[PDB]
Amino acid sequence: VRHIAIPAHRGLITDRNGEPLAVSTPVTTLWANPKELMTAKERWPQLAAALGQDTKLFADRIEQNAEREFIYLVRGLTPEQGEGVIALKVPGVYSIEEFRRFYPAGEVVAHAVGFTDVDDRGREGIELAFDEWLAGVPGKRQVLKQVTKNAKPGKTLALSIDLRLQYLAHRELRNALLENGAKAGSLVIMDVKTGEILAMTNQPTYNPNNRRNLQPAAMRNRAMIDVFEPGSTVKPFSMSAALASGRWKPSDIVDVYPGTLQIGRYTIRDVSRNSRQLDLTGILIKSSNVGISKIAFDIGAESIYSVMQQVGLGQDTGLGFPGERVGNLPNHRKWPKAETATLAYGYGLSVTAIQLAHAYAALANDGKSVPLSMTRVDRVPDGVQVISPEVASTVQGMLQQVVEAQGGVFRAQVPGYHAAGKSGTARKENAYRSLFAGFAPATDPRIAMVVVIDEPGGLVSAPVFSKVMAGALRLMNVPPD
Repeated sequence: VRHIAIPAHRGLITDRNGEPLAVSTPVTTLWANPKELMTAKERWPQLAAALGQDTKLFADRIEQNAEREFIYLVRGLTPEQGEGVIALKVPGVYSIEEFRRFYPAGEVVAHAVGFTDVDDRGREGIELAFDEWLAGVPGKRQVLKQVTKNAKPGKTLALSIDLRLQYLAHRELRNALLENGAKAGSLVIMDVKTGEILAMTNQPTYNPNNRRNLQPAAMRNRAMIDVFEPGSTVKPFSMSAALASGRWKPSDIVDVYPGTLQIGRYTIRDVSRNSRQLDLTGILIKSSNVGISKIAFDIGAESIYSVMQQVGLGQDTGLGFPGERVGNLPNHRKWPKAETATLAYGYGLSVTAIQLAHAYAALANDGKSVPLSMTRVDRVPDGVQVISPEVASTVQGMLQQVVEAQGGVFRAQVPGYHAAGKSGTARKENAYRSLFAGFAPATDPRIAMVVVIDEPGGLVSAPVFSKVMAGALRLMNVPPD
């Protein structure tokens, strides 16, 4: 008396609307006891041909494994072509009825969903992260040579992803990469109220249904793994600290002439050096490093560091995904002028696109952080007031200006709505990405979005934000403001 395991039916993964994303398909896997196959050697050429395997290679295998009384032959034939071997009716041949995964949306949602190994086990994305929920429990059968235990099936998992926004994201980031001859990219879309990831796309992608001759670059979940210095896209957090210090208001002026600022041996340089007096909105529109450095010297790094930590920058996302990088929000006891400045204009830390989008979500959600979710959120968690509604509101208005105002990013305007956001030029020898981070509608935000384009500056990312946001808001029947 022995025991064979009854494979469990892996739980169905859907998008937030119940569109199937990963499905357990019936297949049949064929084993054999050589000892018994040794008695029908005249059948081998027919068996081999019907397993695709070559005649002499096939007979080599069985002959050497003659001593053994178990080996697989082939895993994962269709049940229909699989019966075609049992239709040969050959002694020594018995069949296991297995499942394997189909991914109906294929490459569109490859990274978010991931895929299973040969054993039907999670290897990437959600498939790994929710392996235990999805796998269920093998059953157990006594083989003589009854059923000890029923197999319990994995449970259905409804992702936060909206496949319509995913299709849109995937298409538009694809277009943009070829339009800009760029190597790679990420686009994250978040529900600012619920912390739901509505879309996550990386280029290059792959077909999880056909992982033959798969490049490791294609498999990289960039949105969750690539870390970079966010540059100007974290200046709104530096400004949130400035406006919470009690020492700054939006109409305050900073003199950024002559576009450089000596701090001892170090020289802070602005990307454009055609300014003297700028208001706090101007500092953002111009992305003046001198502007934001001077404010930071006045309020202290501690206050900036604290806002940045509270919106999740360089923090664990709690998403439990396989390769997730955390980045680095570095701390000091004493913040010298150099480190204070570089933190404030966003070279003093490294983050993932998902972290940036989460931070933008907090700001867009009138300053309330909500934990990230890759699963459909039915009951919104309370989440944390990390920036005051009033400050959040002011910084929203300032970022709407960055998009609208003359001098501003006109290519990020969303036809129909008022959008808010900030471009930046990231640094991963010095690899450079174009970033755009923002939300809409500006006056009543619903959606936060980050666009990353590797080696296409940040006017590159902006038009993508434009077209993807327009679509996402319409698909969500958000009323034009």
